[PDB]
Amino acid sequence: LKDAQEKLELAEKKATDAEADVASLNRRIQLVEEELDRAQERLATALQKLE
Amino acid sequence: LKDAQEKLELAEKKATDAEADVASLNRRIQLVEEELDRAQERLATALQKLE
Amino acid sequence: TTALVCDNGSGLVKAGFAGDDAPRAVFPSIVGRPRHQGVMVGMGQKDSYVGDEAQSKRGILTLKYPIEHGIITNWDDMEKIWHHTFYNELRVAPEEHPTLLTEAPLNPKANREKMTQIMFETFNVPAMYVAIQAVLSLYASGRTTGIVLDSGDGVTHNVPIYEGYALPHAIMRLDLAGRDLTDYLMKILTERGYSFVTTAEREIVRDIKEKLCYVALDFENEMATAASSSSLEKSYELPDGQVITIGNERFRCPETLFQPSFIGMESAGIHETTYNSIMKCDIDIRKDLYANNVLSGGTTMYPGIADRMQKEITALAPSTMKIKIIAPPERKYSVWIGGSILASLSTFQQMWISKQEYDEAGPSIVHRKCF
Amino acid sequence: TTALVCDNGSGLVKAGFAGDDAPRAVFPSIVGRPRHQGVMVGMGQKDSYVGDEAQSKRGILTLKYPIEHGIITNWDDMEKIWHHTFYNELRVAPEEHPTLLTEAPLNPKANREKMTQIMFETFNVPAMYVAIQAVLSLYASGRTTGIVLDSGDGVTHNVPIYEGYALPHAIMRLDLAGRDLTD
Ligand SMILES: Nc1ncnc2c1ncn2[C@@H]1O[C@H](COP(=O)(O)OP(=O)(O)O)[C@@H](O)[C@H]1O
Ligand SMILES: Nc1ncnc2c1ncn2[C@@H]1O[C@H](COP(=O)(O)OP(=O)(O)O)[C@@H](O)[C@H]1O
Ligand SMILES: [Mg+2]
Ligand SMILES: [Mg+2]
Repeated sequence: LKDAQEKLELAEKKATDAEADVASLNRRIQLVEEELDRAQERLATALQKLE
Repeated sequence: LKDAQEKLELAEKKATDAEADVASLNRRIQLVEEELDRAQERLATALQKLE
Repeated sequence: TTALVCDNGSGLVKAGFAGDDAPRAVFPSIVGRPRHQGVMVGMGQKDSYVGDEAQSKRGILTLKYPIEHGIITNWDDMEKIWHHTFYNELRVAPEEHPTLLTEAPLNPKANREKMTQIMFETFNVPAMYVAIQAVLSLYASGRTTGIVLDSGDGVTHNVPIYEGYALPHAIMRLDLAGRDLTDYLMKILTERGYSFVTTAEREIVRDIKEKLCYVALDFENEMATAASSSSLEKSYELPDGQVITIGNERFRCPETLFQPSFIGMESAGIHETTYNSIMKCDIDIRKDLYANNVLSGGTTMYPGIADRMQKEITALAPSTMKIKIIAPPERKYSVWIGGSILASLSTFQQMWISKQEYDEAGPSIVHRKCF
Repeated sequence: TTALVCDNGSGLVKAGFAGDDAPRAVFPSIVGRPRHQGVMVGMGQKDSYVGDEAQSKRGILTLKYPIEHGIITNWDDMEKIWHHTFYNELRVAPEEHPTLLTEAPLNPKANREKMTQIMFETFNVPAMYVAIQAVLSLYASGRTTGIVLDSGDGVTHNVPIYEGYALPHAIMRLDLAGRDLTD
């Protein structure tokens, strides 16, 4: 159907936009993982200085 | 119709795939943000101890 | 047996069996009698189309919601809606299933008592229980603390909870919600020439609001940008053609949430009633409430609200606290998912209001220990 | 076996096995019932959080000290505090350990008698002994003479001692202490 055709096209475009946000969330995940590792290391050094 | 049928099915599968991806990535971003914040609280504890 | 987790709401009735992920049947709660005369004989014309059937014949009906602001104003229509929900959308007789309705905070008692009396006398359920719409939305997030802002379509209420102990003195209920935003959008569309008046065209304006409107991160900058460029004007095709172009009406309709002075309401926006609700709490649980602010309800689905609200609260709150806004993708059905989880618990299985208890104390049993 | 050196105090309960340098578990002596209603089901909400647990959930509790000025005003809460101290902070059953409580000078007799009756009937210790809080503080300094001013949180008392012979007619007990300074 023509309207179902437009709807399916719009939904697939919405899927692709969700995939663009999937990319952005992947970037957030990776950078925050770097942050997690850096925090582990910095906390270790801070506790050592405390000792 | 058959053309519309295939279009509809493919768009629906793509939409569901994108939704699942973005949802799981949202869960991941939640987890990594939790990592960051809890590490920050450790940082504050260490700062207080050292001072 | 299984429990029926119904959720009356105001605008969309969501129902389904306990223990699933999503409601089985979701349909608008409108009952519309026909208004014209009708000349074809034997067409099988009914006297009232309810639910999703009246969203297809809305061209010749006069749709009227039976729930105005949380409270129920037309009990016969609400009974009709419930009867439809049980028999045609779920096809399970209520004689063999417990029910778990939901109710907004700070609602009139008579509404709740009449609800339980109907459920026990007309539909004759085995046992029913009424729960506050915000505790369920907190269940669904898997938390146990946090302050939940459940901006539905009828009424926006903001219930803070800590460690499972609700704070009854800090509930801030505000009556601005999706319906007032629909009316305000329908009122500002007239500035371009489009006039929607009929109660059927309110549905078209609602669709425009859902598909196009978004919440601006900064209001003045957006007002200045939309007045110079034309990168915002998005067009939309009415149910008959004649596309329309929405300019700066896009972010002015949902801005009413943060400035209720637009529709003449005195109170402060949803960005400041949350901070006030927090400040009424004790001084030692404010950090946890700051960090676990939860959004729910349909109207909180505007694209870009989870950032505007965080910016506003960060402006209001002390600079040291961390402000985090939980906005799950399944926001619309959050209350119902929480209701399913609560009904599926074993510890909760003895809190239902059993029918013999109602027979002994009357409808006023709901205010008693079985809350 | 080893002896349990408990020290009720008023504000911080300090306990630990005899022969060490520092108390094993130090935690405020407060018992706080929740005061709001509570809507989450199955959260596992207890009826009274004692000790250091009620200093973390204090946002929704009503903390109340069971010891006002040296004397004990609420015996059920004090029994709860002792039970917590024995079973969760030290994890040693009292059936196999002597106890050494401490008591301020010039306190009511009934307080001390009730304390010993509880320790012998409820917890069923093998043997308990009550000592004046100032003589111990003189022990710790390694002296044998001297006048000790033990300004606790409940009550400030000033016991002079010479050559091991305490002077009972020169004890000056004053009820100003840390709690009044907080107020
Ligand atoms: N995707 C969306 N974007 C913007 N607004 C929406 C969206 N979906 C629903 N709404 C608004 O929310 C309302 C539905 O809210 P809902 O949560 O169903 O209310 P209730 O609490 O009564 O169930 C609708 O009237 C509509 O105005
Ligand atoms: N570092 C400190 N500086 C000032 N006052 C303190 C300090 N530590 C404890 N206090 C005060 O002393 C009280 C604790 O006294 P404590 O010796 O534990 O009493 P008790 O004799 O009952 O054990 C606390 O209530 C607090 O008011
Ligand atoms: Mg709702
Ligand atoms: Mg002392």
